[PDB]
Amino acid sequence: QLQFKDAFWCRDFTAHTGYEVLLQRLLDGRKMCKDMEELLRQRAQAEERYGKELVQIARKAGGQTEINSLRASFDSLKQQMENVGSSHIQLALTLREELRSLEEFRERQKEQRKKYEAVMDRVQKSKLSLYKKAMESKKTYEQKCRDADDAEQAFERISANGHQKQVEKSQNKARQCKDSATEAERVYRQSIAQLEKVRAEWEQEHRTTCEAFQLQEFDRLTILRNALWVHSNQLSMQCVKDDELYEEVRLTLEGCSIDADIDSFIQAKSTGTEPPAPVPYQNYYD
Amino acid sequence: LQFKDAFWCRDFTAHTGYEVLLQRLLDGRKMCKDMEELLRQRAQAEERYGKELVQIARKAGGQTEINSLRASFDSLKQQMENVGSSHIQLALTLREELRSLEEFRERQKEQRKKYEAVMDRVQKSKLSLYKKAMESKKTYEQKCRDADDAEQAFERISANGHQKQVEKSQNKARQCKDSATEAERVYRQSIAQLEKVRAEWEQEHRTTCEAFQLQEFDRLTILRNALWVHSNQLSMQCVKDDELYEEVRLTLEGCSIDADIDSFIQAKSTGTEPPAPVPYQNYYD
Repeated sequence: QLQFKDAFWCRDFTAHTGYEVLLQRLLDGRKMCKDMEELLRQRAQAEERYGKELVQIARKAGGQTEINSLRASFDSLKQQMENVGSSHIQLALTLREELRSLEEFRERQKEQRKKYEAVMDRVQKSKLSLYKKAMESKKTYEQKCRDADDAEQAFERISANGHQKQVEKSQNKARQCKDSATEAERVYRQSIAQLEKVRAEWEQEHRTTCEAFQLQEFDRLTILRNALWVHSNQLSMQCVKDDELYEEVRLTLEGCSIDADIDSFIQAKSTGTEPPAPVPYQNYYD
Repeated sequence: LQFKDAFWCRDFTAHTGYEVLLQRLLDGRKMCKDMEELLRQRAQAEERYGKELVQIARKAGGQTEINSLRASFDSLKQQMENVGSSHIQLALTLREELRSLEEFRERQKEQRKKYEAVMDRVQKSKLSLYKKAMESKKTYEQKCRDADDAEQAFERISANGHQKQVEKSQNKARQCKDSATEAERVYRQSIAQLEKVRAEWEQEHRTTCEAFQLQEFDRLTILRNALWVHSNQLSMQCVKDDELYEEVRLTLEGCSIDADIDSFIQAKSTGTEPPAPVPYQNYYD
């Protein structure tokens, strides 16, 4: 039980603080989406540099002087290092795609937000404009009523024993002043009528904008929460990929027998199984 | 299946068996260096990677967010630094393994040089006395040929030659036979001196082979173990990071979209009633 429409009004007729607070929340939401975008961007750059560095270490690493099992195990470690480095380079492209998804979502909400801003700014400007005119008409109407009352009181004063020419002067003046009070009343009634029509338009627009702004925040909170859940899974998935790649190094080490490598080197590089015969004395005549 | 019984040479002057084994130790030393450089470069990569993760976490924003989504974002920032700090610790772990192999490699070089000096000394003496024995054989056989030419010259003229000439050639043949006998003793002694050194070389060669085989058994064991430990430490880093990333998902489970919307409304609400319309006010009422 909480809605933007029912909870962002203002008793002050000339105040639009409710709309301003909601519009500020959207601006704060836009900044939050940018901060999520920048974190993915920098993280992708960290993954790319890290992935490329792992690949370079694997390619340029040595081990050519080793043979048999230990050579295969070392070549297996180099091979899996390149696989991890390439996988982290692939992760950088994945994060940059998530960055592009939020990037176009942020601009899509800005386009729809600007449309509501133009409507509200127009109707609020007109509401305050006609309210100012109605108060100016109200002041004139109340001044004309005072003029009409004082003009009639002046006529009744001199109508008692005043001269006929003087009495007729105040009577025609009071009639002219009383008509001006009627005309000022019609203009004041018209100003109130014009203000009422715009006020009902503003209240309908404000309720419409509140429902729309709440939908924009519900969508933004949902997609940002989803972005964090997907980002955490993609990073956790990278740990599982790497652990499986490092498992291939351990699988190669399982077939690494120290005694087998020693026997393999002996059989391949053996020179002789018999020591040289001693040099004996040779008689020249026998 | 032993180094001693399988690295001899029928050629008396050949020590190829020892040279092949020493070449294998040099190839093993280079392999240990290559394992050292792989750990060094990997440690440098982990440190650079870890430090960058920390910097991204510290400098990341999100200050405009509130309630659950802010806490979830702060959880990712906090765990990113935890992962980055853990990778810096991994670099120090790999550098200690690098230092462990480095001191094993230098301890084997010191012991190898000691066996190299012993074998080089006895092999140099073995070839030296063999050369002297062959030089003595050449002189002994040359003195025998001189004795043969001295006896044939006497026997040629001993038939009908003059008494003075026959007695002259007889004394020459007697002196040539004496030189062959004296040269024979020098040749016999050279063979005797060479034989004692040869038996010493055979005992040294067998001892050095067992030592070189023990050095290879130690090197293969520590290098195979180093690969096994290195793979486990990298796999341990994947498990640590997954546990740190698990804290981000645990924070997201308590992230309710409706709760954050309600929290903003309760905190920033301005009014529940729209403003009353402006009515016509009669000056006389």
